[PDB]
Amino acid sequence: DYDICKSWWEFYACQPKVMRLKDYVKVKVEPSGITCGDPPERFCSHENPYLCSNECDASNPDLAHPPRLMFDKEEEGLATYWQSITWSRYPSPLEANITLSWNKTVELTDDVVMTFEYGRPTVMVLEKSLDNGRTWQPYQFYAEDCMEAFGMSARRARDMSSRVLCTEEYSRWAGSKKEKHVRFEVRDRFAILESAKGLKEFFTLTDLRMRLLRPALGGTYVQRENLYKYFYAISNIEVIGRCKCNLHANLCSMREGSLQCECEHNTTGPDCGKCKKNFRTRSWRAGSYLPLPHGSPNACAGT
Amino acid sequence: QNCPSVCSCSNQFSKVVCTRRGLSEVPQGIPSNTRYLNLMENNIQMIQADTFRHLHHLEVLQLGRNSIRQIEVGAFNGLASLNTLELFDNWLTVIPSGAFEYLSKLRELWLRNNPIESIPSYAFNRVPSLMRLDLGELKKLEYISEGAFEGLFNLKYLNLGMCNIKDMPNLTPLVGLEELEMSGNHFPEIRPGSFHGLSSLKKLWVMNSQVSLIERNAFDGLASLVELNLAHNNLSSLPHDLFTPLRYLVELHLHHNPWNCDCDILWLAWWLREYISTCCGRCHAPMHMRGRYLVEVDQASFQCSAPFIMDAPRDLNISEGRMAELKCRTPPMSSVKWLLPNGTVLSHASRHPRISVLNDGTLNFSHVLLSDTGVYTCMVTNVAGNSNASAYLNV
Ligand SMILES: *[C@@H]1O[C@H](CO)[C@@H](O)[C@H](O)[C@H]1NC(C)=O
Ligand SMILES: *[C@@H]1O[C@H](CO)[C@@H](O)[C@H](O)[C@H]1NC(C)=O
Ligand SMILES: [Ca+2]
Repeated sequence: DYDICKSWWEFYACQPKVMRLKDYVKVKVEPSGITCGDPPERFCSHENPYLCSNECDASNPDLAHPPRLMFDKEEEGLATYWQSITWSRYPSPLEANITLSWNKTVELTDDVVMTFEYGRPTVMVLEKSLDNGRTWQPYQFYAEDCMEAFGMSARRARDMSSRVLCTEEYSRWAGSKKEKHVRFEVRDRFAILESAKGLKEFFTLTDLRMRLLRPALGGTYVQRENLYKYFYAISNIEVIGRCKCNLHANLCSMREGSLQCECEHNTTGPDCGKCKKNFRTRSWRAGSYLPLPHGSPNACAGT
Repeated sequence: QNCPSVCSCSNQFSKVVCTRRGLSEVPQGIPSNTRYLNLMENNIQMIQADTFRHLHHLEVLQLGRNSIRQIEVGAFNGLASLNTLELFDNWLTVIPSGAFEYLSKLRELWLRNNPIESIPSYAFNRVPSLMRLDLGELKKLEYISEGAFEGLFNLKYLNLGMCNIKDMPNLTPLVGLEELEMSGNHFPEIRPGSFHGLSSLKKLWVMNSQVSLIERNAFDGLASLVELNLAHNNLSSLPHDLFTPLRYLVELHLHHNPWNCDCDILWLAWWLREYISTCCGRCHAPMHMRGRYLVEVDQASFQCSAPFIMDAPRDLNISEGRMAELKCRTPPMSSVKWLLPNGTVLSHASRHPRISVLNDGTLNFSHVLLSDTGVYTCMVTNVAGNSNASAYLNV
């Protein structure tokens, strides 16, 4: 829609191509010691408490489950997952914070889909940061019982008007082969050019965080006889979107360890938010979609 | 003597891990010291005869998550120490009954998540040592024989959940079964005949099975019952004195059920306060009780009716060999027992060869004998009180 920056010089507003954001992500798995392997632990099934086939050993590469496995490219049926320790510390809660750091403002275009192995969490939160982790705001609350976990009324993103809500649709126990996804409905929220300030800003972020509070319980309350059944396991976190270049770039690449806009229209900075050094006669203006189809470039100019 | 190239051994030499490889066949040089062998996440399609013939110390054989379609007769030969055989997540359409030949020390057989089409008669009979059997997630299962679980004298755990079972299989030969997992099937009604011959049963799980009604005296035969899970179903009430003959029942899962909190739950609300907080869930009806936990439901603010015998049994004059009925129309949730002239008491659970108590309370005879003469009393009980009504049966 808005791909070409320059032609024939004549300038137009431009956006970078939609990327698979998990390819350029930095991970923070808090607290220290939550990841399985040190010491080694044997995991049991909720469907069969005696079926304890899988083990996690950090010393062995075949048995290890590091955080990086939540973002790697996967072959047909060969799923790789990050796994947490068993709920051996019960009644003390089994809590984990998975932080997705990009060090760059990224705009979401599709649903944030989290793929869990052997059970989705009973209680979890999805949060976003626009200032590299300084301030945090919630996207959506996930609970089996929304009123018991957060004291919020269970609402569906499907039944919404032109808001932070708690959903129960991604927390129920349906086995280890069925219902593996927890998703943030980006496309449905957008479905409700627009010059609204908060609209584009809502899907914009530098970081994403998953506050995993309570694991899969297998349909019922916790049975103290076998705590090796309770854990977290994430095979994939699919984040789909593009770079925020303020309609001044069509390419976003890895520069100095993180993503950066390949700035056009005589602009500079990570998000092309400032005028370049010799082009500062007019103050920086962000490019606009209006008028269609090319849009206003709003380029920085020199003497 | 040494570790295979496609495998990873351990200092003990006890453990041999051969996971996440493109193996279409089992490695050729597995050491004889091996106690635990891992062969998961591979493309193995067939287990040939005498494959593990020289692994006499092997305790755990992990063949789960593979493409196993055929298992030969002598595939598990020389496995004298084998305790656990994991064959889950394979392409098996038939149970390899011949393959489980001389496995005298086998205690655990996992066959879950397989395209197994049928459980034939006397399957697993060649392994009477078996204590734990997992036949869960059998989506392509079309047939279960009456004698399928025959020969399993020492079985203590059975998992037959997520098999889309519509009617209960014959679990009578499993005389010493202590744990039964039937969750994820389809049983709208739980009958006393459903769990007949399960005297030693301690744990019963019937979750996500669309259970809408539990018949009178259904669990009466389950004397040893310790744990009962009926969570995630369509239950609104439970029959009066359902848990009374269950002297050892201490763990209950009754949550995620649309409980009707009227005079009919009062017996349960008392039972849980005297024998058991987050175990039983909340009232979904009536509107004044909606949201309250059934453990917190107080009988102090309840006005109840004693059992109403709407239709008392009528006197019958019948000839020998004919079918006779003594009706007793009572509220469906009430407790119903019949006092015969000889002095014996019958319930809906009773296995009398001629006289049967139906779920509507009516006493059926099938064929009457000369000895069936006297007074038959319909005894009805509730939380509010009791009611009795007699009838004279002539010839
Ligand atoms: C998760 O993050 C929150 C702040 O958003 C912090 O207060 C909490 O202690 C963290 N929990 C863990 C286990 O790191
Ligand atoms: C049953 O037989 C007795 C006589 O033995 C008679 O008095 C009574 O009315 C009969 N009842 C019915 C329903 O036939
Ligand atoms: Ca992965």
